[PDB]
Amino acid sequence: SRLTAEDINGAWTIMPTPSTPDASDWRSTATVDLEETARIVEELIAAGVNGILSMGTFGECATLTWDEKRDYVSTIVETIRGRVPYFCGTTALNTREVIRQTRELIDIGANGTMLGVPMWVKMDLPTAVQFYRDVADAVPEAAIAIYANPEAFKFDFPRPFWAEMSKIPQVVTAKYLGIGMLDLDLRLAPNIRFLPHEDDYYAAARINPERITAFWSSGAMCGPATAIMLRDEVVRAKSTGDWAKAKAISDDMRAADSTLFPRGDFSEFSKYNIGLEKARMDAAGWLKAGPCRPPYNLVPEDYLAGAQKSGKAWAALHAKYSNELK
Amino acid sequence: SRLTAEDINGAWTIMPTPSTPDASDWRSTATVDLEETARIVEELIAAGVNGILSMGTFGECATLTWDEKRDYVSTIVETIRGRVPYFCGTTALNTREVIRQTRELIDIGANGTMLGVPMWVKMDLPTAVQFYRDVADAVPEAAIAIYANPEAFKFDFPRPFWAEMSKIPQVVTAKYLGIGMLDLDLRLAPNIRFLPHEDDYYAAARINPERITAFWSSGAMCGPATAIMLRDEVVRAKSTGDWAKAKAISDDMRAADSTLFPRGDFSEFSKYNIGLEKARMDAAGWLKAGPCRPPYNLVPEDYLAGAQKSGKAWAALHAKYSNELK
Amino acid sequence: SRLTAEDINGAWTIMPTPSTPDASDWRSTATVDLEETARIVEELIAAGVNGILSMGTFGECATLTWDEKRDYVSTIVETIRGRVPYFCGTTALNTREVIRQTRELIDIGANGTMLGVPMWVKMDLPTAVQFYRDVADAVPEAAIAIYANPEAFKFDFPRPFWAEMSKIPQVVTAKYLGIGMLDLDLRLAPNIRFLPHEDDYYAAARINPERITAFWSSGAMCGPATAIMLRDEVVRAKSTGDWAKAKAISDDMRAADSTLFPRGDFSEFSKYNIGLEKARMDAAGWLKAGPCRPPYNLVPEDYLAGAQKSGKAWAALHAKYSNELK
Amino acid sequence: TSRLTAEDINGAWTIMPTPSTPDASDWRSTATVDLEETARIVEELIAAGVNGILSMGTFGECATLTWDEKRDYVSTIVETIRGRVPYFCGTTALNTREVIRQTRELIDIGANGTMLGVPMWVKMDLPTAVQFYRDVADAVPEAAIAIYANPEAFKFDFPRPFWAEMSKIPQVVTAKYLGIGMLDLDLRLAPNIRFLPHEDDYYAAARINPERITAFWSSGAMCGPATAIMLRDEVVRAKSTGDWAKAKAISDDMRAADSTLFPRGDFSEFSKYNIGLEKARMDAAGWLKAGPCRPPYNLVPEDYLAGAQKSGKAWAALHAKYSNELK
Ligand SMILES: *[C@@H](C[C@@H](O)c1ccccc1O)C(=O)O
Ligand SMILES: *[C@@H](C[C@@H](O)c1ccccc1O)C(=O)O
Ligand SMILES: *[C@@H](C[C@@H](O)c1ccccc1O)C(=O)O
Ligand SMILES: *[C@@H](C[C@@H](O)c1ccccc1O)C(=O)O
Ligand SMILES: O=Cc1ccccc1O
Ligand SMILES: O=Cc1ccccc1O
Ligand SMILES: O=Cc1ccccc1O
Ligand SMILES: O=Cc1ccccc1O
Repeated sequence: SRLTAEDINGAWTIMPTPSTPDASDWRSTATVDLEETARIVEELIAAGVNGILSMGTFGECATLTWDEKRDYVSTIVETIRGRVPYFCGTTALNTREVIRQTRELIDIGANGTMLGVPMWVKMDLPTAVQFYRDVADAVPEAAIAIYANPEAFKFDFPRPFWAEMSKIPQVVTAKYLGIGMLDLDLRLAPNIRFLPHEDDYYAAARINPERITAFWSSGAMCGPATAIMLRDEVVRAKSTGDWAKAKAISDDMRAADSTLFPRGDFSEFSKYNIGLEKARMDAAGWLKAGPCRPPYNLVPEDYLAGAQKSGKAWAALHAKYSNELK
Repeated sequence: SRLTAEDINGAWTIMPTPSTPDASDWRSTATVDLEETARIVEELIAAGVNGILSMGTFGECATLTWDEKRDYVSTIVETIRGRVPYFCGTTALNTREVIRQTRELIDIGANGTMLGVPMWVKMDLPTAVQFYRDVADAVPEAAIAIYANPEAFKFDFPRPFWAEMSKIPQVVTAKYLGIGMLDLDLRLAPNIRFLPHEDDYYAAARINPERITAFWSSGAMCGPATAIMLRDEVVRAKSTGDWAKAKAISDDMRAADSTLFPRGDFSEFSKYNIGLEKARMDAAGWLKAGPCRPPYNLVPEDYLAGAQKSGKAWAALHAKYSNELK
Repeated sequence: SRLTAEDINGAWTIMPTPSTPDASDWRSTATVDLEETARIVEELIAAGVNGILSMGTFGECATLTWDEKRDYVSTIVETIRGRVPYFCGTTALNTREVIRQTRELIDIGANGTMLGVPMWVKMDLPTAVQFYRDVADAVPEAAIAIYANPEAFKFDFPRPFWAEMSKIPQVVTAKYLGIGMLDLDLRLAPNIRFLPHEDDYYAAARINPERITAFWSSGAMCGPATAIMLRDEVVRAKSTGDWAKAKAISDDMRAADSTLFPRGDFSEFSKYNIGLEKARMDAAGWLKAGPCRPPYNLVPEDYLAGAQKSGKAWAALHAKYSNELK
Repeated sequence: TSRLTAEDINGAWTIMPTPSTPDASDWRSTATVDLEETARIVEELIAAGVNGILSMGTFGECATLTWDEKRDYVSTIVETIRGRVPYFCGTTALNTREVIRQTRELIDIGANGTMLGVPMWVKMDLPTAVQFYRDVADAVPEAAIAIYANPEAFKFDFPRPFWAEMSKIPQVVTAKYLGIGMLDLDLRLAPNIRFLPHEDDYYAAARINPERITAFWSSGAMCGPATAIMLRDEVVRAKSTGDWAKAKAISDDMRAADSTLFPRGDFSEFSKYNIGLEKARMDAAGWLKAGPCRPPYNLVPEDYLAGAQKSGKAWAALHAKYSNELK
């Protein structure tokens, strides 16, 4: 009954935490738009998404209050009613707090936690390994998705880390970034379903068609048809050997993303991860992500425009692929 | 009335948060040794310290539970009974949590908060400036000490930031690191008492003897007589023009610190800031800092040994200077 | 007539610059073992290598004198006698010096230059683009291989740079590092043959089997049979669709490389790239790389041991795959 | 002339550019050094009372000059100075043998020393860097050495233990030093070296250690040297009287003049455009003609150039003000 790596296939969409209009103000106390939360979930299920992730960086795990988090997760779990797997996010400044939060949110009904590492003090390899072992020991029923983001969490999630995570049965998946070492990490970590970012799924699926069956998406929050079409066409390509349509969709996605990162730079992107993702979603018009909670509520205008252009581009793909789905 | 920069003078000692023997275990609750806490406070006051700071990096602001912090601050306040100023620490992942914590700990009776910036997402200049404005607006009774540590908080606390902080009345001081730009920062920020690290106090006090009248010390947790002697001798040097004795103390301090940083690297020290400072204090034998709360409870044995040697060296200074004091 | 991208296929092996016994001494003036140079070239040709690169970082382009370089290239050119393509390396501190060297080495009979960028001052995108345009304009008959090493050259060779290089006809190939963005770079640069590192060839050829027909090898300097076997088996996998044997070879290569990098870290490897590669080659016993020219003649002993072990592992692969080719 | 000592290095040490002809950005050009402007600059600096001349670091285009250009430039400087003030050439190169070759030649022409960074294609570690400088000093025992301690250019960060090692090499008499955060300690570790802070840090550094910190390096002097001369003179008087206010005010003026030089206030971004920004500043100040940048470093974003030009104008304004205070 605890999720397994084998159960993780297809399109895994990361949803934001919708905010109320006053959410940028430090005086506000209940800034989660719970009805927009429910609406997003039902829409994602209806689109055919395989699983839902949440409460990473752009999902504002860092900036929600604890009451906000419990209300958000409660609404998601009530809406899903067990139809698709759901991961909350419980990254925090220390092990004991992560355990506390993970227990409560799993109890409310999440299947797992998408989890980075404590980042006030930069972790080394043995520290990070111990940290995930501790969480899995404390909350054995929780599945774990490693949130392998070095910009946010400082630690760089190196090859030997993956070898160690593959020994922890609760660690079933990873929100993975660049795929330069995917070939080796798959070999080191046979028990983990590695999720590339949607734009890299095409390449990664070609490297290892047996293992690479799933990906994570934030572009889906601008309209999920694109990600659904990618998933479907890659399944087809694996069967027929004809990768041309999968390549065409993947190239479209890359172009849609081409203006997102300020000056092409993930490090500059990472300073504005929240505002840029939420602005992109706002601009696409598929969902209302809303204002960013403090302190990350200021984004330079030219960067915002890049994100908004990207949101329009993904909306255009959603309309194109909605028709191709029929 | 709220502490002013003018009132910040002399030796400001940063105390750890003493641990019980089980504190490394994620299963433990109530890991603060509150009696050792009280005993340290009384010893610091008896030594003649001007002010007490706490709950920075090595003070485990990151890894204490909220109940632990409340108990710790309560014990400190009851012990001090208003005789020296006291800063708690309330750095957290977002502005609302910082505000919440700061209000409570000030209400218990701390005079101010030693505060870095939220660090899951790296802050830019306008974000950092607005964050400190927000806290000051929200808790106008709290004095603020800027905890200007780029390794921990990613933000690098640049020149223009200091100019902005000088416009916020609550910002009375800074826990400052390298003094390469202290001359300019002093000009940009006339209203802030900049605290160099104890080892840099000699140089900084010669640069600007009118403004640089105070320093921060962790070495005092290995025996405060060194820091007290430095303070007293600098006051004398500023009056006589004879800096020989102040220089010799300051040079002893740098030597005592020479084995602390792994391979002389601040970045490598920063990965083990908690464990190395605590291990040094344990080794010096002036107080019992105790085990590190999870996750930061693993330190390479070579690095520990440098820390221990530094601890013994500072204990030797304390012995030497205790005799010169009386 | 100048090489084209279409003409670049199979195993492209990077040769060191063999040194005399006294080569680590600044007093020495003629440190290239020209007979070992000739021997290595004929052995690489006999093994069936497709082309030869030289005079990158471990090839000691930085530390050879000009007379040494000319003598080295003269010996290579006269040994090859037009049988396989050959690239010299002409990276230098400024455009004029690069041009002067490129003209003379091409005149002697190299087909092209493996070229990084001037690195005293870190280059930006338009500066780097102009640099390569200037070299191609000055020496129109030289093929260029982009040496895309950010550690050495500071510049990071971003996506827009590849789009620009594809417009320069002389730019036919790239010595490329991590393949995270290879899918996109191939799309942005249709006219370049991108050479992944031998360990990444498997994944890269699976990503794009039409475009990725070639790779670069330094492991071949420990015995080229492994690289020739990889090449041949990838050709067969592309035709049959059965990748298992190519995968086995590739996995073997990565295991042989697993001790090369100090602490698994490319940046720490990059500080000792010369001494580590040359020590690895010396240990494998296929060729005599010899001492490193000053200043890069000092390598920590444990790092050396890692490289020697890698050399032994690669030698063992060469003996294994020698038999499978016979 | 016996080799320079640290004790002989005092006052304002000005770093000169390598003046360029109008066609100097074109890779096709040879002889891009304006040798008459070179001579003129030297005589103007001597007339202003500078204590020593440095050259051929980063903005001095050590990386982008040809060898023939360097020889002509150094020959012109040496015949112009005619022994009146000490002079350092620059011989940083990609390897030890090339450094040695260039250093022997330029010393032989008549420079007193070399301002020397480390080979930077491969990032050096501590023992590698120490042996490099030992090798140069062994090879060219009559050259004084100025350590050019620039981590951005040279990758190596010139750590504390390195300075303890350099202090054992008699040839190493000075350092072009950057931020002063560890100056107090470096002085203690390296008793035999005259550390030169940047002109803007001289005030602070001289107050930290007035016995040891008697000299600084200046690129601002290339915009009009009166400011550097006045700073020098006023710090000498401050050390004697204990009244630092006038020295403080000049220093504060200098920092203000520098406030727009670094793109976004960032040393690392300035470092990408070190040549073009320094040379543009000097061109804007109008005291000398630095001229175009040799390839490849001939492209600078417009916004950044503008900050450099504003800085040049501000330093020209300081020169005019302090020229009047000098009488
Ligand atoms: C995960 C998503 C970010 O880490 C990220 C990474 C790469 C491209 C775009 C985005 O948003 C998260 O924010 O939880
Ligand atoms: C402050 C002290 C550290 O940030 C620090 C910095 C430099 C040397 C030693 C120490 O501990 C804190 O941990 O609160
Ligand atoms: C090219 C090869 C190096 O840049 C390098 C990169 C990665 C792994 C191993 C090696 O040698 C050269 O040194 O010319
Ligand atoms: C030395 C001067 C540069 O490295 C530098 C550093 C800081 C401010 C300004 C300048 O020019 C040189 O370029 O030779
Ligand atoms: O570098 C950032 C990044 C983000 C998502 C996927 C691949 C990447 O390289
Ligand atoms: O570089 C680290 C550092 C830490 C505390 C004080 C001064 C310093 O330079
Ligand atoms: O990024 C460094 C690197 C080095 C060798 C091979 C592949 C790589 O990604
Ligand atoms: O960090 C850059 C820098 C440049 C010149 C002088 C002092 C400095 O800190």
